[PDB]
Amino acid sequence: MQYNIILLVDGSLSLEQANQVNEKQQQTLTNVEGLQTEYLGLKELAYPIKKQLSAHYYRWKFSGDNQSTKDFKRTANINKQVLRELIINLEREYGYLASINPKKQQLALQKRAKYDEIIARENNPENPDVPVTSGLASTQPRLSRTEKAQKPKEELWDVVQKMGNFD
Amino acid sequence: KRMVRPLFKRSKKYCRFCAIGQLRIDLIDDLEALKRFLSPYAKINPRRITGNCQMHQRHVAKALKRARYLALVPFVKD
Amino acid sequence: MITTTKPIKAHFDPVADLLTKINNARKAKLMTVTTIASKLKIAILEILVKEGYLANFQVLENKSKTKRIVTFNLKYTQRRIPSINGVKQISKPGLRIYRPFEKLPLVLNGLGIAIISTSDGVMTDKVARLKKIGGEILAYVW
Amino acid sequence: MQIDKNGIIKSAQLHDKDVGSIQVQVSLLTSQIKQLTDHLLANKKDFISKRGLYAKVSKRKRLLKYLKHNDLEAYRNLVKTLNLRG
Amino acid sequence: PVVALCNTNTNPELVDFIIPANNHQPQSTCLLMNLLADAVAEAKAMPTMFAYKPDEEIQIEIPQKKQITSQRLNITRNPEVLTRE
Amino acid sequence: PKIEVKNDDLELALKKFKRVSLEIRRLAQRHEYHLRKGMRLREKRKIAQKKRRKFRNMV
RNA sequence: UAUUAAUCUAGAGUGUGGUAGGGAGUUUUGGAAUUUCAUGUGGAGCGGUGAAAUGCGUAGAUAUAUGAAGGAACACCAGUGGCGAAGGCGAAAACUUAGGCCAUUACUGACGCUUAGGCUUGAAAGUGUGGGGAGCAAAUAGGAUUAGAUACCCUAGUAGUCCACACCGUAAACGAUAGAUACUAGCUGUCGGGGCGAUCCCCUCGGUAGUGAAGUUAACACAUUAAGUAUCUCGCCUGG
Ligand SMILES: [Mg+2]
Ligand SMILES: [Mg+2]
Ligand SMILES: [Mg+2]
Ligand SMILES: [Mg+2]
Ligand SMILES: [Mg+2]
Ligand SMILES: [Mg+2]
Ligand SMILES: [Mg+2]
Ligand SMILES: [Mg+2]
Ligand SMILES: [Mg+2]
Ligand SMILES: [Mg+2]
Ligand SMILES: [Zn+2]
Repeated sequence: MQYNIILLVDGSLSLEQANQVNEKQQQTLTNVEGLQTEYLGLKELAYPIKKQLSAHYYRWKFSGDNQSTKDFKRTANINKQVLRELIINLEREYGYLASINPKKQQLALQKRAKYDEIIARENNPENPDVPVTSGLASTQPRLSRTEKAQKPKEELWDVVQKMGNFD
Repeated sequence: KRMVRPLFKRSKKYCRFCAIGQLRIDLIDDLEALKRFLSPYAKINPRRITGNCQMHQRHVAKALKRARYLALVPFVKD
Repeated sequence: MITTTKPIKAHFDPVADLLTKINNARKAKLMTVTTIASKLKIAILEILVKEGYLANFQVLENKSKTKRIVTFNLKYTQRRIPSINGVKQISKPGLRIYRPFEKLPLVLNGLGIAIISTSDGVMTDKVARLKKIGGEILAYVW
Repeated sequence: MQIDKNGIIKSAQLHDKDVGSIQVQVSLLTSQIKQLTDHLLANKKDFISKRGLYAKVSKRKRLLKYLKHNDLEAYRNLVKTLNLRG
Repeated sequence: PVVALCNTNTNPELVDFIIPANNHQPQSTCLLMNLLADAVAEAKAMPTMFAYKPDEEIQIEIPQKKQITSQRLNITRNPEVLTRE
Repeated sequence: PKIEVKNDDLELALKKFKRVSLEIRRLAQRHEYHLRKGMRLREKRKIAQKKRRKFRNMV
């Protein structure tokens, strides 16, 4: 399956916390594919969990069966630093089928590209952008809609009998 | 510091993610974006201020509450 | 030829289906209606247009010959008031009405028509009286 | 876990592209029944699953009644393979 | 035989000789009422003012106070009927 | 409810602090007496509708 | 019409493809806030009310700062909203799991609606056993008010409210409107899928609202989500 752990470890020193992450990696994950890891860095977290105002941030993007969670979830408390850990199963996050759908991905690219052109014009280098058109409504309809409009399945019928048809 | 811009539109602004068609929210991909939707007093702004649609507002709320648990954002002023 | 765009559905009881369609079209001043075609419904429409309450009733078939729908229109005058005044079905499903010839009803003292299907399909009350044979009573139409 | 529907359909199919007959639904239904009895026995407080389990059992019973009324011989064939009676 | 200039919001039954036209434009409205007045003037032997006339004498101006806007807005003065408890 | 005084003037700070306190006082008075879930939901819907109708005409 | 022998897909299902959800159960995790305790500063009231008085306080209260323990519920988000057959569902995560919407050149080929009896679920209070108990509070005690106060106010306060397993099966369990099917003006919102491709907006298919004519009603009112035109099935009513 595809899970995503976000580990939190104390801010002692980078290499030894990396070793802790490696230990936490090879011990658990009963059955697993490649466990690619990142390193978001040291950040000063808002609320001092355990009176701790620092932490190394790691992110794991592994994938595997549902059994990969139980030992890790238990090993975490049985572990050292591991202030927090969240296994965000991305097959249940708020929007995953659309993210896998190819057309929506390609559709998102043109909007990214197209939206960026508008923002540029608004914030022109120095010449005044009189339109300041962004949030406001657009011009006439998107002719492509009128052109590419669907055709309902128009069932064709054939005549058989008649009598008195004013027609 | 000072408010970015006024409601140049109608009495409402516009859902950002809908124009960009972002379609997906990850807390370490648009983290700085989510602090905008959050009010200065560490409180989730309502629709009138945040400007997103119900889905993106609901999506951002779940992500922000998830971020609150990962200890990356404040929880209240005082 | 005649094309459509909307799906055509019908109730399971073929007499009151038509009656509901007819009454609603009459009340709403509507002209073109559609329903699924059955031989009983086709036959009852055959006797109505000879007696003169509706103008045309057209049944069509698909290119595969598996489904048919009959589309009839009502006879409105110039001032837009119909010829049908009220329709009421007697032998509803569950309770089927069987009257002999001697007890054949007369609808609105003969002004209206009573639909009776004795043995050779539907037949108006007067011609049923002429043949001195009775049977199933479908609906009252006036 | 979600039963590999493809394999059960491929096993219970009378002929290809027959992915919507009566036999494949009841074969699928028995698999859904097996999974749901396990899940409900484990939990014992999930009542929506109990409603679904009862509904699936009733649908299977009604489907088997139809296939018994028409072509009873194939009903005998289906019951001995599926072992659903008892 | 009351005649009227329906403007999309009228019941056709009440009127007899319906004359499909506008009613919100101070130019269309003015032209049509005078046209009916013209039928009266013509029979009254008075020289006509707009009927059976060429282009140059029909020209009229648009009253004050791009194109003219015959749009109905002012929707905000129709909230929900005062209720609540 | 952090508000900086800015040390340029005093009044303006209390003009913003009044706002912070009114929204604060709303929840403070909300959490003083215990109501049933039905009455609490009813009062929540009531406040939103009151604010809505006023906002409908505020324009 | 019923019976029998067969054909068909439009009813209803299945699969593939899109897809929205506080749907449910099990196991973990988190922060505000209250209470108690521990440690400092401090020095006379605090508390409560219509006004007060019980009550707490030089044994140092209230307050302020830090820490620890424990139980219960999950601000903002939060709605001219979503889900479920109903009761109901709103901190975060995992596992298991239910139903639903849209498009189907696919498949079975009437397999469908209702349902006496039967089974399942079913707010809160209540019961039995064993835990738990921070806050609140039936019963109870005191102080007020009062002609009297077994009440409204205040200070205390047990069961209970919480958990596990067993029962109880009642509610204004309400949309005071049983379910299913076909048809019947329109307008304004809002939500989902699909089509176009910055939003916004247009169209299609559905869910949830407001206004509104024919139509219905004793009237209020309902009005495409009917209380309208009709059918099937079940339940129920016959003066107080
Ligand atoms: Mg038939
Ligand atoms: Mg403290
Ligand atoms: Mg209880
Ligand atoms: Mg006493
Ligand atoms: Mg007390
Ligand atoms: Mg007791
Ligand atoms: Mg009752
Ligand atoms: Mg209720
Ligand atoms: Mg109304
Ligand atoms: Mg009596
Ligand atoms: Zn949005």
